Amino acid sequence: EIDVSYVKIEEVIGAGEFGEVCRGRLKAPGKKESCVAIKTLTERQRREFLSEASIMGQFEHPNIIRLEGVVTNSMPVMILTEFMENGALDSFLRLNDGQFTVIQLVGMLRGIASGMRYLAEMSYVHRDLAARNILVNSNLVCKVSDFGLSRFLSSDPTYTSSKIPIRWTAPEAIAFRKFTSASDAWSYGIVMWEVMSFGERPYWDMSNQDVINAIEQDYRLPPPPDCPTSLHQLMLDCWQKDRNARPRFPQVVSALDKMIRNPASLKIVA
Repeated sequence: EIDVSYVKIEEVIGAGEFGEVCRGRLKAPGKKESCVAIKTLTERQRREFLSEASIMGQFEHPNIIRLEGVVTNSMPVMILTEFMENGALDSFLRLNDGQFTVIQLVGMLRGIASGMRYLAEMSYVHRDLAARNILVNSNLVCKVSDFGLSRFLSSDPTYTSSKIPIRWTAPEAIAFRKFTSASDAWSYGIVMWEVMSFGERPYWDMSNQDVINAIEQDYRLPPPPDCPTSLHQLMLDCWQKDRNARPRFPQVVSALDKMIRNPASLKIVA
């Protein structure tokens, strides 16, 4: 797809599954030089690495990381995507602790929910939705990234797994490997708490076993400081023990839109 002569690699920005993640340049003829993220690279791992580019290529949405192309016929094999100037959402919010308003954070979560509404519509289950896997650009637009664990799902559509993020995963997905859009809805609830608390670790320093024990006790994360009750209530809906009681991603987008429509409901805090 992309010839190496147009690619230039810069500093390492992250550590992927199959290798490094770098910042860089893409100067294709007939277009200006653009900022890109370069993902670099077992024979089965080559199929799994290129499968992520195969998935990304099928997507077209403002809240899903855009693929620029791939370096196929050359070495090293590289996947090129749009560059996200501010990187991971959790680390960005920890660094800018208390530097954004409620409506800005709601815009971020509304973006994530639209991207996730798109993924469910395309019959895909993410299974790795966390703030660290959400990327931020210069204009503060949030996009779903890392489709490595993403799987293609009539009746009750479930993906049953054989590397599970415990504190971001629904009970029935940990306990019975049952992955559905409802288990992604649970993950989104956690992302909402991570966003409203400016990158606080879900369940603090609690070990993974303490987290599994807390969820069985019916304990749910409290509203982060200055978090509107309506946003915490929406988190509690995502965290319903019964996967079927959780809201669907179009219902999540509409609940957030109602809060944007009436900014006085966000002023209500506990």
